[PDB]
Parts: sequence; structure tokens; C-alpha cells
Amino acid sequence: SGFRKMAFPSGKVEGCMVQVTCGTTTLNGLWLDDVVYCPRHVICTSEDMLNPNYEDLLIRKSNHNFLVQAGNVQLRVIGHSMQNCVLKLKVDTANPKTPKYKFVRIQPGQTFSVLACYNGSPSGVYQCAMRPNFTIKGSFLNGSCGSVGFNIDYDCVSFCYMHHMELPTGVHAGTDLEGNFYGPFVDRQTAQAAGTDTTITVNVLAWLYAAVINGDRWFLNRFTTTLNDFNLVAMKYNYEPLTQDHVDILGPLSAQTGIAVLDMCASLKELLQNGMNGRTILGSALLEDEFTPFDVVRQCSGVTF
Amino acid sequence: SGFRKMAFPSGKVEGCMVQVTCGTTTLNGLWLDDVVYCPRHVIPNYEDLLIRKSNHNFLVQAGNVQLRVIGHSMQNCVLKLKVDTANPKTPKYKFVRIQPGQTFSVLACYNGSPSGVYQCAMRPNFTIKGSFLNGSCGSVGFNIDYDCVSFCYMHHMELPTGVHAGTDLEGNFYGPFVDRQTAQAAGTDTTITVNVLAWLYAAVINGDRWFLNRFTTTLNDFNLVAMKYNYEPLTQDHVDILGPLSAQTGIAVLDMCASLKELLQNGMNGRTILGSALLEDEFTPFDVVRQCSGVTF
Ligand SMILES: CN(C)c1ccc2c(NC(=O)Cc3cccc(Cl)c3)cncc2c1
Ligand SMILES: [Cl-]
Repeated sequence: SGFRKMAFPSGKVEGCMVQVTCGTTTLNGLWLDDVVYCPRHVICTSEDMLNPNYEDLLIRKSNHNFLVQAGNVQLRVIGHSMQNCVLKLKVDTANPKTPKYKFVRIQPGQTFSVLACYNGSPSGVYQCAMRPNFTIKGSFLNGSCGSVGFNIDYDCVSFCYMHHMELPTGVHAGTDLEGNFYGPFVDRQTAQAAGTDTTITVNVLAWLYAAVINGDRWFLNRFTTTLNDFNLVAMKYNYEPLTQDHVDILGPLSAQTGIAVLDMCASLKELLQNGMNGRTILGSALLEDEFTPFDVVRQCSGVTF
Repeated sequence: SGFRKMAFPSGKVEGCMVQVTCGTTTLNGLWLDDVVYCPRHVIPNYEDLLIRKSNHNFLVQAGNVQLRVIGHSMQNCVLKLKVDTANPKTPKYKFVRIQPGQTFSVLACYNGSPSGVYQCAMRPNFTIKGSFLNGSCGSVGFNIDYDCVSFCYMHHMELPTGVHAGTDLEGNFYGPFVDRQTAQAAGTDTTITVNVLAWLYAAVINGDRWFLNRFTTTLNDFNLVAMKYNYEPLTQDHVDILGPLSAQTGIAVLDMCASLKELLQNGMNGRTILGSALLEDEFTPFDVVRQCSGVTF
């Protein structure tokens, strides 16, 4: 019993965190095998940031300009290349602690663990979701650039995010491990704003199913709804449209609890209309959208209470 | 910017998790040097049950490797299994007992294999609101003190209400609990006042000032209000501990107490503080200072 926001054990990722220095800038890098991955803006000055020509700035750099530190040891850079917004520094030593890994690009609504680092030293781990507006609501200070987001499903570490910058609203933007940003963002100081955010409907529904599994049924009602009628209501509360894929994905949870997906949608519609009324669902006074259907089946039991 | 429930990096602890089997029971153990620590319930008159056991009855697994048990003893509710091999991944550690309100990270394990990490607080009623299934027994709670891992909790059981009970690493339970199947209930819980105040200071640091007012209160008047809302009494130590946060934001502790007093009587009024519609008590003053400064491990 019990439901918590849980992160993946950060051990396999901690053994990869290094400190990357180029001139005055210092941020984090991910040392996998003989390559260190870090944001390409490490080559930039604060002045360069408005309209930087990265290809022009990188052609001016030599391997000895990049100082890489792995613990108390200095790694020797023997090559460098750029892949989209990530800088790949070839090093002379392969990481002996390199885990089994994959570079994966995630879709909005997907969750992951963030190992926040400063000076190549991990300071904390937290769980978070890729928002529909492609931003992440993280907890980052200056020096955290290069911190990575991952999932450790089964035994392989799937790197899905690398931190790059904080937007004016306090939310964060970054790339997959191939250097492609999530969202319409650029690694530039130009006026960039996060688009209006929405609630991940499929995740709130999964979390309502987890509440039913933990014995909380107070929000359930005798109504059902059409998918179209639920989306018309949900749109007005700034909720993401629920698609037929989302419904299919909630199938296992529907079967386990005995509550049809469109039956749970009717409970959600009612919760949106009435509010919590002094009550909580899984110790929360708000509808939680940072647990995917997969997370709920992973954390929750099989014998419903 | 941003405020999250953050756990310490679990790496130093993961290298210690082992699987302990005795008969049909299987739970987790903590392998530090040549000793494996686990709940004694893996084997009631515990001394009578333990005198009947031999070293080869305890099967200990560290990854794919089997560890050879060469001795066994009991310290309170923890079973200490002496093993032939010293853990090469043993970190610098201390066994510490924590006080209610203090927070820690939990590395939840099943079959000696870590599955997740989360942050939580020791409640005033000595229970922890964790996330555990069957097989999680022996999972440990810890903090990282610079470079030294401070083991403070070991999971033993789930109470009928869904909350959890356990011991420090010396086998002394937190709270009036015992390690057996009997009618045990968690006492009425209270809100950790010093932690809510620290979290209100973290909200001010993140630009959330709507709850601030021009008013102040006496410590005595605030505690009369705290007693009425099931809040733990705020002591002069708590006030002194909130000193650095008071200085950084420019809001006196008893000024922030009059903000909490108004939030207790009137509520949030459709508003949220740090994305929360409830007053959060699982961040200590030090946790707030650590997350708003960038201390690394
Ligand atoms: C201390 N504060 C205000 C900061 C400062 C900086 C933060 C940060 N880094 C940057 O933004 C660096 C940068 C600036 C301009 C363009 C790009 Cl692509 C990158 C990351 N995460 C959080 C932060 C928080
Ligand atoms: Cl995905």
C-alpha cells in the first residue's frame, strides 16, 4: 500500500557524471564509453548567446580548450564534434562504470527521473514529466546544465533528456541525447516563452485508477460518457484531449479495477465540476498528472484493495 | 527556479542491497563490510527461534553471487549476519537515529534489487507515509552527510491504515510498535510546523508572496492556534533554526507564523503555494536551504 512520486535509483547514472569546462563556463557532461555528451552552449560566452554561430565557434576550438573532470581525475579530450545541440567530446579513457544504455526520445506526458548535478557532482534525484508544452517543471539552479533525465526500466538506462536552459517563467527546456530540443525552443537568449500548459488527462485517469487500487472510491459516480463529450468538457478545464490510444492504454487498469475508461472519465468530469470538497485523493488536494499508466502498474499492486 | 521533493542520490546505498532468505521468507538486507543487517522477522520468542538456526539456513545473494554466512547474532529487532566477504562497495557510513519531523531518502527494494527512490519524513506519530508492497522489508532510509551515508531507518511492516513502521539500524523501532502480527494502530498525526514554515520560506524564495501579510504574532499566540489545528508546537529552537531563511527573505519567523495562522483559519481560497493546494510539511529548514543553494554529493 501507499502511493508516492518515485524516482529510479540514480546509481547507474551517478557513475557517468563529469564536469566540463570551456573557458569561464562550467557545466555537466555525461561520460558513456569514450564519449562525453554536454550542451553545446558550453563553448559560448554570455554575449555570444543572443545569436551564436556554433559551427563558427566550434571550428575555433581545440581539444585542449575542453577540460573534463571525472572525480579527482582529469580526462584527456582527443576529438570533438557537434550533433544538433549536443557537443560530443571524444575522451582517451572509456568509463569503466558505463551502464547498459539507450538514447530514447520521449513524447509529452511521459515521465522520467532527473539527477540534478553541479560541477559534475550529483546533488539530488527527482521524478518529473515532459509537459504537453514540451517544458519540464524542474528544480534547477545555475550550473545544472548537462543534468540528465532517464528511466531505468528493467536493467538498461534510457537517457531521454539533457538540461539546457531555464525559461522566463521558471520552467526548463532541453534536448534528447541526440541534441534535438523538445519543443519550439532554441539554445539562444532570444525571447522564448513556453506555450500555455495543459493537464495530461491520461495520467490523471491512471492516478484515479491507482486511487481505486488503494481503496479510495469516493469520487466514482454512476455515469458514463462518450469520448467526444468528455473531450468537450476537458478542453474547457485546459485538459489534453484523450485519444483512442489513451483509452486502449488504460485497458489493463480498467480490467483490474472493473471500472471502464469512459466510466472513469465521467468521475473525472464530476471532479472537474465540483472540486475535491475538503477531500483528498492519495493524500493530494489536486488532480495529479505526473504518473503515467505504466508508472501506476509498476508501483501499485495487482490485488485491488 | 523550481521546487521538488528531492531524494539524495541512491548510488552509495544501491551497492549495499542484498537478498536474504530464511525458509520461505525473502526480504532485503544491508551489506556493510562483512555484516548483513536485516529485520529479525525473516526467521514469537526470537532468541528461541534464532538458537535453532544454523548459518547455512540463511541464503544471502549479492547480485548473481551467493555470500557465505559464517555467524549470526541479534541486536534488538535487527538480525546481523556475519558473511565471509566484505562488501568492496561499502561506503563511508554511520548509524544514526532520527527525530520526528526529520526527512530522509528511501531506497525501496524487492529481492535485494532496488526499484525506486523517494523522499519522506518521519511523522510525529513515528510512522512514515511510504510506498511499499510485500517483499520491501529491509529497505533502508538514509541521508548523505557530505560524503558519509547516514543510515537512519529500516522497513519492517505496514500498519492497517497503509502507513509504515520500522527501526533505526540498531534495531530500535520508531514509535510504540512491535515486530509481530497484533492489533497495532498509528496514533493521531500532527503537522510538522517548522517544516511548513520552511516550505513557506521556499515559496517566497521562488516568488510566491500572496500569503504574506503585514502582521506578526507572539510565539505563545501562534501555538494556541497550532494546538487547535493539529499542528506540532513551535519551539524557540525551531525559530532559531529558521533564522537563516528569515534573514535571506527579510520575513521574521513570527511574521511568517501570522501568515500560517491566516492560512489555517481561511484556507488557500482557490490558490496554490508551489503548485500545492495543501500546506506541505515534508521539507525541513535544511532541505530548503540545500535545494535553494545547490549542495552536491
Ligand atoms: C539562478 N537561476 C536564475 C538560473 C540560472 C540559469 C539556469 C540554467 N541555465 C541557463 O539558463 C543557461 C543558459 C542561458 C541562456 C541560454 C541558454 Cl540555452 C542557456 C538552467 N537551469 C536553471 C537555471 C537557473
Ligand atoms: Cl514516450
